[PDB]
Amino acid sequence: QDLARIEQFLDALWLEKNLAENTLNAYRRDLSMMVEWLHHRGLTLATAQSDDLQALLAERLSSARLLSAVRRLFQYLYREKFREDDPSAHLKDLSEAQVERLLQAPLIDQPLELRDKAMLEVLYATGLRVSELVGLTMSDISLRQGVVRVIGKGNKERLVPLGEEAVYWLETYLEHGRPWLLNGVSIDVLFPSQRAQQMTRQTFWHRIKHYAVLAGIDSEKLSPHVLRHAFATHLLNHGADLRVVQMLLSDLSTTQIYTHVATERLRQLHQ
Repeated sequence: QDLARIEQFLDALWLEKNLAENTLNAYRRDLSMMVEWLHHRGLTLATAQSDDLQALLAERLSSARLLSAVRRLFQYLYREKFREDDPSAHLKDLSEAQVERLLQAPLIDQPLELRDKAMLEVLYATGLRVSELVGLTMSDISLRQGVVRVIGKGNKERLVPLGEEAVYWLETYLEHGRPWLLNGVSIDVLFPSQRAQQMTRQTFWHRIKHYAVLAGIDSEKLSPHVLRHAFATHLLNHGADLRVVQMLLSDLSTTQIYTHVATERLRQLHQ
């Protein structure tokens, strides 16, 4: 479980078009010695303390690079809510109602905003990151299967079920939004800009602030992780399809919540 928690971190690290497979593998390395180390001491990703981390680092020494993987990972589990605190520091801002307003902000008769609605209902259901939503092509989607195909670090391709509501929005967007954004310009991009090009993480986070702002959320203080954790929690506390993933799941982590959700959904799909 903890070693998977490092693959999930590197994955999310690799998502932000950041670092390098080098610096990534230097992190896999450093963190895997670190969980070896910790597990040997009884400890776990969940319980290792700052003192435990201060020891490790002292156990010889590159201390810089090791400190870097440990601080990033430990900022990441804190951001994911995997743990309530960041043990490496020294070495949940959103209401249900604001999540409801934000998703209700986008004016679904303008093609642009119904793109933005569709992308938001995909974010809310699948747990994908903005980064993953933006490069999705017309080839990555199957509404009749109810799934979208996500590329990852490797050419790790997986299928994440969308659920009924996202399929619906995506449907309504393929009819009333996308086509009006393209005006017959062909692009494989599933969610193009209004000038029919690939949009980015940053160009869509602008749209998120504009929806956030209308929902009375502090726009300049919203972060991807508190959004992603507020969606996961709302979805979990409200979603239709995932009846008893609430009765089989506690101190919920973003990625653990969406992992469960994806497992129950793919289960229903293969049935």
